[PDB]
Amino acid sequence: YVDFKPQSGGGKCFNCYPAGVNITLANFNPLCVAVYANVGRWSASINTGNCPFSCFSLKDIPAMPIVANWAYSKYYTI
Amino acid sequence: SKAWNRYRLPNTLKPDSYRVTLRPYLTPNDRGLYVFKGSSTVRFTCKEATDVIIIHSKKLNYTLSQGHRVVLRGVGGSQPPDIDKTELVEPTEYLVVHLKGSLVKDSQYEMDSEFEGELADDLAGFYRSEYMEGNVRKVVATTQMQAADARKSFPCFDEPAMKAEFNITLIHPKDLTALSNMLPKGPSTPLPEDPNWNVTEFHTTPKMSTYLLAFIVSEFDYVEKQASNGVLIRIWARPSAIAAGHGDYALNVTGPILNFFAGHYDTPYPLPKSDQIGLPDFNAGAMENWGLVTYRENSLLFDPLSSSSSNKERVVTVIAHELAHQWFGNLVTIEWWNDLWLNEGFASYVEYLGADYAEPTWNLKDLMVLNDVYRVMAVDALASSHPLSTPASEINTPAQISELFDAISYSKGASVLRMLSSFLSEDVFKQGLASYLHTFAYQNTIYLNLWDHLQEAVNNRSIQLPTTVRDIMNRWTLQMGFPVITVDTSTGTLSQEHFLLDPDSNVTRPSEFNYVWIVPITSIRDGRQQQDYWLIDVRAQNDLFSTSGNEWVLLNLNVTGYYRVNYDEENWRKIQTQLQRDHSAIPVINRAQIINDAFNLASAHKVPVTLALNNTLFLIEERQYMPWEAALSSLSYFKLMFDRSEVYGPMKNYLKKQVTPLFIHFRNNTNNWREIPENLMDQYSEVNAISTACSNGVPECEEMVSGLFKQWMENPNNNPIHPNLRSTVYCNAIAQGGEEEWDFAWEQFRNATLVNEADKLRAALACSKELWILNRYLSYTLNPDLIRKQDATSTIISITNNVIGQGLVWDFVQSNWKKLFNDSNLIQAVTRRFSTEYELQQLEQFKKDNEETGFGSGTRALEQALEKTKANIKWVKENKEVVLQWFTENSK
Ligand SMILES: *[C@@H]1O[C@H](CO)[C@@H](O[C@@H]2O[C@H](CO)[C@@H](O)[C@H](O)[C@H]2NC(C)=O)[C@H](O)[C@H]1NC(C)=O
Ligand SMILES: *[C@@H]1O[C@H](CO)[C@@H](O[C@@H]2O[C@H](CO)[C@@H](O)[C@H](O)[C@H]2NC(C)=O)[C@H](O)[C@H]1NC(C)=O
Ligand SMILES: *[C@@H]1O[C@H](CO)[C@@H](O)[C@H](O)[C@H]1NC(C)=O
Ligand SMILES: *[C@@H]1O[C@H](CO)[C@@H](O)[C@H](O)[C@H]1NC(C)=O
Ligand SMILES: *[C@@H]1O[C@H](CO)[C@@H](O)[C@H](O)[C@H]1NC(C)=O
Ligand SMILES: *[C@@H]1O[C@H](CO)[C@@H](O)[C@H](O)[C@H]1NC(C)=O
Ligand SMILES: *[C@@H]1O[C@H](CO)[C@@H](O)[C@H](O)[C@H]1NC(C)=O
Ligand SMILES: *[C@@H]1O[C@H](CO)[C@@H](O)[C@H](O)[C@H]1NC(C)=O
Ligand SMILES: [Zn+2]
Repeated sequence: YVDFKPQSGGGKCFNCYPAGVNITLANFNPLCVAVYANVGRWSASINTGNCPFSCFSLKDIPAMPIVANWAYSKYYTI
Repeated sequence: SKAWNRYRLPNTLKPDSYRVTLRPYLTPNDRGLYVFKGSSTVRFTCKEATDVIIIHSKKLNYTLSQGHRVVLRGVGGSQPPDIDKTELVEPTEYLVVHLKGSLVKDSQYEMDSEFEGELADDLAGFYRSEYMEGNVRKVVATTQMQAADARKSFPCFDEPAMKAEFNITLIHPKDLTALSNMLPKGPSTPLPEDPNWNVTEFHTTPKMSTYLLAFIVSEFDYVEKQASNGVLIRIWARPSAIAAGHGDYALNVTGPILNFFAGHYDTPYPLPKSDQIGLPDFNAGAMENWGLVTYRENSLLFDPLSSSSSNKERVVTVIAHELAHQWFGNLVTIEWWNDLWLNEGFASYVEYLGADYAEPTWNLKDLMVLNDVYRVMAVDALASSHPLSTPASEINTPAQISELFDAISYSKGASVLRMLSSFLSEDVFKQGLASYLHTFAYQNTIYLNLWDHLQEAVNNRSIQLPTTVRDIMNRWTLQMGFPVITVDTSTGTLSQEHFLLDPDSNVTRPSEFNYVWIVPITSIRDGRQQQDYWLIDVRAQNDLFSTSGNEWVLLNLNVTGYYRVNYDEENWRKIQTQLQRDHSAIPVINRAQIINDAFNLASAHKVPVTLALNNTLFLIEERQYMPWEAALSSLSYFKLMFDRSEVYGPMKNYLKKQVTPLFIHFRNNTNNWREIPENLMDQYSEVNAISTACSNGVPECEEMVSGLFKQWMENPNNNPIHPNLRSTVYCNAIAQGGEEEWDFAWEQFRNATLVNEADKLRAALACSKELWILNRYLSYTLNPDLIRKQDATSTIISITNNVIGQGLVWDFVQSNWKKLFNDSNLIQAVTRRFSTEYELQQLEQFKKDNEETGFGSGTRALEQALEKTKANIKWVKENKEVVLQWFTENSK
């Protein structure tokens, strides 16, 4: 589950790194075997990294980046 | 004869750098005034011993320090004299520090000041702009320094050749962002004396002119993107606008244009960022402040679902203009305002290179012919015009300076640069400009420096010309006006003369060149381009211009040259025959040329008016935008002269006949107005066809526009009118309707969210045919709670453009002149209908009654209006009957 809001409110940047971030993988403390609406041009997806497919964990393991783009032009990693 | 009573600064002192701290107060004081407080230190070098410090200061109150208005300190061991006294000299806008001794040659000194000024709503200096966010009043602190208002925010040597470095600090509410030319130096920090304020210091600026400084405090939001040349681009606007995406197009075009200009001119943009910011209140279109370019919202923001294609073209062209100034104006700066075209003409030309780059399918460079060449030839055919480069000794006061921000400096500058690029080729031109920019970066230039570097480029490329660049271009730069080239195709003879709309006008400005030009003449024969020619003399002969049999020739292919062309009557007839046979055989731009030239020659009594009118006959089957626009613009004079006379009926009947087939064509091609053409020029052609049909009484047009406006009234939140058509639909629906349509449009205006829509409604509201409604609207134009001050005069002009509003507005100006002045375009617009002895006498009596008050930056304009009025009186007398007969015989 992921949710985020675009920066705004005064002096902030609307097409930069999102203001609010919540990446909550349930059952985490390393666990082993979309809320954000279309707020303007902002969208997001999961992208591949070192693993070939598209034990999970948000902490470093001895990865797959979560990308969030604006108008398919400005991309931001979480 | 006292230095403090002369308008130009002495040459005795020259600044090196400044620090300035400014603190705006965005809430009123006990007196209801918005104020800012500041401090400054200027470091300067004494070039010649003097016992006085003369520095600009405007509407600033000084806080005493160590017993005087300023503190004077030594540098590097210097021991400055004690201060005797200071004075504020209001006419020359100076602070004058009288000293008990003389400064030492080649020594440095520092002067410290502490001051306060009004953050007025006057759009000049450091001022306030206001908008609403819901029910919350938002107040913004912003700047406009050009030409001579930097002195209104802090004391400075406020002349463009007094370049210096600037160290800016802004003290602002802790919740609000401070912006300046440079990026912030570190984080904003709370003010120690009061943590409700933050202190934001900015990095030192490059060496630069005072008129380019900017200080903005707001809670705007922005979007940003690093451009491919590494420059950070930010688009700043009211939070709602940024969130709505109205800055996205500017972000799309700004960086790419900047990189394009840097590459094209082989000259990097040297600053780390270029901010673009849109202000709710701004006098001009924009201002090229180095690092912090300001714009009207209507020149920067754009809404793809409600803004027109014309709005988009304005945005991209204004951005290109302001970015062009980063090279032509900021990096290299005029020595003095007399050479203003070196900034604005280049920017006026180079904008087309940038905009065409951003929108290569629009073919905007072509529009330079209508929007610049023919725009400026109107005023540059007057005896009261002025040279591209005015003598420096004539330009001294702020009024004389602001007078030069006119059609000559912008549009003639651009036209002459277009011509130079054409005969040199653009590649050679830009090589020479790159050399110019490299040599004079961070310095100041006059026109001769430009000629020298262009000559270096010509020599490097072995371009052969009839003489040096200097001798060719001085003819176009140091004397006013332009030639008409008259061709006798029987013999192939050419001659030139200074083109004057009134043969009787009294030319009083001498020219060392005798109003003779060196003219690059291009030409086509029966559609095939011929060899280029150089006209060096008052007259010449060449077989290029001789014809026999059926052949015709035309000069000035694509109107690259800044001159008008006349022909013998036989060649004119051949041209008209070609237009009837197959008008596509003549380049569209040369068709516009044929129309505009013929109409102007007719005004000057060089061709019969019937020849110019005959040149419009083919328009009944012309679908291209440009020739129609040239015709409509030329006929605008006929409308101004005749729309209160018996001629207007027949004139409208003629235009109705000529435009009806085009209107029906667009009705079919657009699927009954459901779509708009893909090509920009076709979109503009459609808009002109609708405007012409409705203005001249085509019943299908009146029905269409009233129906569309009623449908909007029935669904106010679902506007069914394509943005391109809104201006004309609104105007004609209001004209065709009554109080209910007017009140609807007014309420849409007051609640408007996009400035383009507001602009269209505000213009449309002046189209009411009811005098009482126009009077009420006039009363609204003066209330800043109803119409923003930045838009007051524009709206009055819209009213004066209405035939029913002419007398209303002229009487208003006569009745309210003192109040208006104490609290230029208006004179020009209000007087252009004048065609009677009575109106001339009214204008002269107005002049007499207000000579003491003066006319400021409208002085020249009044003289031009008088000249035009006298010409208009004579022209109507000579033509009113013949034109009536022509329209009568051709309207059937
Ligand atoms: C504006 O800021 C610059 C940068 O600090 C100042 O330039 C410095 O001046 C001192 C004093 O002469 C020198 O020791 C430094 O080497 C200079 N630094 C640079 C980078 O030039 C400049 O004096 C400031 N101007 C004012 C009016 O305060
Ligand atoms: C004069 O202007 C015309 C029209 O703007 C130019 O013709 C265009 O040339 C471009 C470049 O090849 C073509 O892509 C267009 O299709 C042409 N337009 C038309 C309507 O055919 C012409 O090249 C210009 N010539 C000069 C010397 O300036
Ligand atoms: C959102 O984030 C907060 C902490 O930032 C957390 O307490 C909450 O559980 C998160 N909600 C979801 C649905 O992930
Ligand atoms: C400056 O002084 C004048 C005259 O004393 C006064 O009217 C004006 O309000 C002052 N301005 C400010 C900003 O205090
Ligand atoms: C002002 O300074 C405070 C100090 O921490 C900071 O929290 C705040 O974000 C600053 N305001 C701006 C607009 O940067
Ligand atoms: C501008 O926006 C359009 C979307 O219509 C996009 O295709 C284009 O790539 C953008 N320009 C740049 C330089 O990214
Ligand atoms: C107008 O021309 C006359 C002579 O033709 C000349 O004396 C006069 O000075 C001119 N007008 C002006 C304003 O100089
Ligand atoms: C063109 O104007 C002439 C008079 O200058 C007139 O005799 C002629 O009829 C006009 N052309 C047409 C097609 O009527
Ligand atoms: Zn400009």
